[PDB]
Amino acid sequence: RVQPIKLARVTKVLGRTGSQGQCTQVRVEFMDDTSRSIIRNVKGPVREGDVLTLLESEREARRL
Amino acid sequence: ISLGPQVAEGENVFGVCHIFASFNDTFVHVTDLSGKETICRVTGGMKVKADRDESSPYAAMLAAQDVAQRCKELGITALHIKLRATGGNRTKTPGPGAQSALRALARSGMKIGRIEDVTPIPSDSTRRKGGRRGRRL
Amino acid sequence: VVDPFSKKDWYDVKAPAMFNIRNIGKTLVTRTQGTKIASDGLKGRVFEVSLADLQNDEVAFRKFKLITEDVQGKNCLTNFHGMDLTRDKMCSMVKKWQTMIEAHVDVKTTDGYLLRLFCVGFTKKRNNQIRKTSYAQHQQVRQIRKKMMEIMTREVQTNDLKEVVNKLIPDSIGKDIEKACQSIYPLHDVFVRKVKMLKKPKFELGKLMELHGE
Amino acid sequence: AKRTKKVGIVGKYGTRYGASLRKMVKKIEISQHAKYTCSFCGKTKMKRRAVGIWHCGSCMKTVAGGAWTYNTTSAVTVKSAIRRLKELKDQ
Amino acid sequence: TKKRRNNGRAKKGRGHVQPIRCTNCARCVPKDKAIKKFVIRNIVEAAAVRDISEASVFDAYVLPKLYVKLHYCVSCAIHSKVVRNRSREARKDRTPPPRFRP
Amino acid sequence: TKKSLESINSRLQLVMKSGKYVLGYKQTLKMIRQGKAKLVILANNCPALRKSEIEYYAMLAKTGVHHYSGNNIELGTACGKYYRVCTLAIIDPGDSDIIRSMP
Amino acid sequence: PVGTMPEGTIVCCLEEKPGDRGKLARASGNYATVISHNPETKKTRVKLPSGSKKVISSANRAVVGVVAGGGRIDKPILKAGRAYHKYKAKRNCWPRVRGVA
Amino acid sequence: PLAKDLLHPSPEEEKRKHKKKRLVQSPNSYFMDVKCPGCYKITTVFSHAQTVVLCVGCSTVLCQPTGGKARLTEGCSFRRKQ
RNA sequence: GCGCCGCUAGAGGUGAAAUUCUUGGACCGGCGCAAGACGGACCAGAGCGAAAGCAUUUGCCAAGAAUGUUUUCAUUAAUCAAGAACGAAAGUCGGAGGUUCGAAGACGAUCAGAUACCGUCGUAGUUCCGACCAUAAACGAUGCCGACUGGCGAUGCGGCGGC
Ligand SMILES: [Mg+2]
Ligand SMILES: [Zn+2]
Ligand SMILES: [Zn+2]
Repeated sequence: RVQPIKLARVTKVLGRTGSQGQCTQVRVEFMDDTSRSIIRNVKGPVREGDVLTLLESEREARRL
Repeated sequence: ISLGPQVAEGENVFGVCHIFASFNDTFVHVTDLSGKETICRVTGGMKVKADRDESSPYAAMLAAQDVAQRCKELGITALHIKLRATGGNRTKTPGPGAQSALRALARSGMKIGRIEDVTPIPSDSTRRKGGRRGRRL
Repeated sequence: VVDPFSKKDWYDVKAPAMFNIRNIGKTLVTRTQGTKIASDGLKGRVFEVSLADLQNDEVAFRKFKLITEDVQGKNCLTNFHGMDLTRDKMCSMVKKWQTMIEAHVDVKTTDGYLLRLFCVGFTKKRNNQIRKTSYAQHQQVRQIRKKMMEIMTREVQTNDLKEVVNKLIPDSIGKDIEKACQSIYPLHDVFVRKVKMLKKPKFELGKLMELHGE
Repeated sequence: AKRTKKVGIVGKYGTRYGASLRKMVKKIEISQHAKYTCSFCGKTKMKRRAVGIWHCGSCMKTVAGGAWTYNTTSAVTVKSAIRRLKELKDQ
Repeated sequence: TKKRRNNGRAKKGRGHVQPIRCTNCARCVPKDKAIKKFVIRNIVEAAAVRDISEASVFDAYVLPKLYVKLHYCVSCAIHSKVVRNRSREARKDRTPPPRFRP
Repeated sequence: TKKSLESINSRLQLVMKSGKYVLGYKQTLKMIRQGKAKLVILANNCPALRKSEIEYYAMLAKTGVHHYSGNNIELGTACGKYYRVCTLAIIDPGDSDIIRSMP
Repeated sequence: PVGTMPEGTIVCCLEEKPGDRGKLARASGNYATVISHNPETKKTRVKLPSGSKKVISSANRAVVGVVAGGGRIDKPILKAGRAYHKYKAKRNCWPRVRGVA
Repeated sequence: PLAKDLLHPSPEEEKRKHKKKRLVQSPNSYFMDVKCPGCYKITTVFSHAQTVVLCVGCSTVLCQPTGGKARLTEGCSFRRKQ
């Protein structure tokens, strides 16, 4: 709950998802170590090499 | 003080943690080393009010938060895990409330010992509740 | 209304001195309130714990049961109750195209310790074996099943309870029937799987503290 | 000679009382009149006295077995449990 | 028309086999029709391992497995894509599908 | 209940062919008291004082006792005649090994 | 007594308070099953033939078995005569005239 | 194979068939001479025998009769005759 | 399911949902007992059986294919109207039995209308012993017996020869 809301830079664009192409898939890095990664899904145009912000760090991986 | 056994600083006391990772609900019922003394049986299905979202991963995430904020409260430190499922007659693969009720636990500063699938398994018993042609959606 | 954690006290659990690491853990129990006194509210409890947090080197897929037979203040003494394996190791060694064989025997001791000895075993694929089914014939399986219980009758009946439980930490009964079976058909994964206690002899306080000496 | 096909012992009732009753009674009524074999002298001399009592004709020994027969399944199911409790927990 | 060389089932010299029941829809099938799928899934879902292994109480800890034998009925095998409509001159094979672990 | 009664009876029904044997109580009671009896056979259905004095005489004349696990008419086909028999003594078997049996 | 016998055994003709010399489960083919001893506060419970369990004293002397004469009512009376002698040696209650008539 | 001769083949593929189905039927059996260790009488025991064979002098077992071909107790003074 | 302790307000259940269980404290964890079926993973284009059908150990029997056979008997064989035996499941009948599942039926839903798919409950029945009925997609949709006519790797039970 009480966590510092963290900026995050991406690895490669891993394609569209979300049944309409309205989500992308970016798999950010958490700014401190280069081995801590999680596969995620943001909406909006990417431009690989950006820095996006995570409201919280522990939600879900996209696999059913 | 009245909570917490007298333990050294760099060590840890063990209490097992049963995870009932089923369909329609999940339990993150924690207890002592023996299993007997119920310490905190908090449920994902109590903290969501939608009833589609009782089995949901997000409920089982915060289900692990309330028990970890209670685990460190009494004094129990490191949790062996005794993951289950619906078991026996019914399905045995865990529900949505397995990983989110286990990954959220280790992010919540809490040491883990032996995790183990301890769902019940029959030796050919208990005619299943579907009928011959089964339940049909 | 009242906070029920704070009516309790914490003990500590000690195994018998047959093992290396004695400090098992810390059960908790509420105090004496009228009839429910602070001993029989925890005598006979079962403590599931492995071996790798009870020995120094030993493998972790084997676990013991323990039963707190007496409490001497802070200490909570135990005694042997039974052994079993982890299921995910137990059905890791079950493969396709190799025949499971099994035995189950009731063997008591010289002390009043009726025990039920479960041993499984699986046939072995040799180095150069090109065919796939390394099964067995059934008259091989019958006399192999004769060999497996009849060894662990002699492993248990001839001498006392402590050398039974001192034997099977490095799987010495299991490696023993491993040694005499591969003259008939080869076996490679032999685990004395699960021991079920049935009888408890009269609860004499002696043999208990014999295990809680040095 | 074979005199009749589908009465046997209940030909004595004749044309009375029904047909699902006399098909019920001729199973019992051949049983309670039969000479069972005595398990104590090896002879076929078991004779139904008043109900419950059975009595060996020779060896003179009386057994208080079943009511329309000599070993009701309820007795043997129980007897195979009493001699199991004598070894399970040994009391 | 006859569709298959067998009659759809993997038995020849018998007359009766074990009846089992399906996983999801619980439907009774003979044991030698049903589509098995054995699952050896790493129970921690290995993305979530570098978040527990700091919190593990050892260094070299064998993370366990999970051994669940899904054996679907053939009605729910196709609907959940675990098998596929095949073609009439690529039917005749009993080869298992290739792995592609990475 | 499946494969070990061919020991006691197939040894027994061979003496029925060759060796001398006596059925009944008071044939064997003459044979047990003049020494020529060698191995009495007591069925399961003997009365418990017939069972407990032939065992007493067998202690007196130094012979063996086989308890046949079976009814005294089940020993009828084990002999091979259409009687019942609780007690028999075999006194001179031809070439069998009932002396060399389990007791 | 029903304190010594193990649970699940089959008992006829028992006492309802200790020393009563036989009261329960005494008709033909009936049996009370003892279950669930209480080690301290020594009561047991049983299972009387009406399916009602009853906590009784644990020192009720009882006889182990089942009452002979079982399966008795599994033959119809089948005529009016042999019901008259069934109820001539018991009571005088038998020709029961309906209230409506 | 239109061109096989089946009245004068090799005498070795003649062996590689059944005891029937040959050009002429003839058994795998034979009579084999056996000296038991410690006697003087040569024994003419059948090859695929069925009995516990004794000897003239050696009043002990000569062969173990079994499934296909009888098995002598000692690997003994053994020759195949005629 | 019944006890027995521990603990909290829900648990159950579905696409959602309610009937239903519950602070005379269920659900969960633990120690036990009891009763009933059924014998998972090993289990396969393997075996056995005339066919239905057969899977936890040790067990009193009795049967059989196949192979081994310089054994015996010396056409005793093949299919077979009339007629016989065995025959899943359901059904009937009697007595034990009643755990699970569940025809009927009772509700709760979704529906235009649901006497149906789904959910809780639930009788007869699923279980045994005995006495019946001879019907199945009893399918290999291929009668039994016998011979002859391609191959190739492989399989099971024997037998033979071998690094
Ligand atoms: Mg009236
Ligand atoms: Zn008699
Ligand atoms: Zn399905």
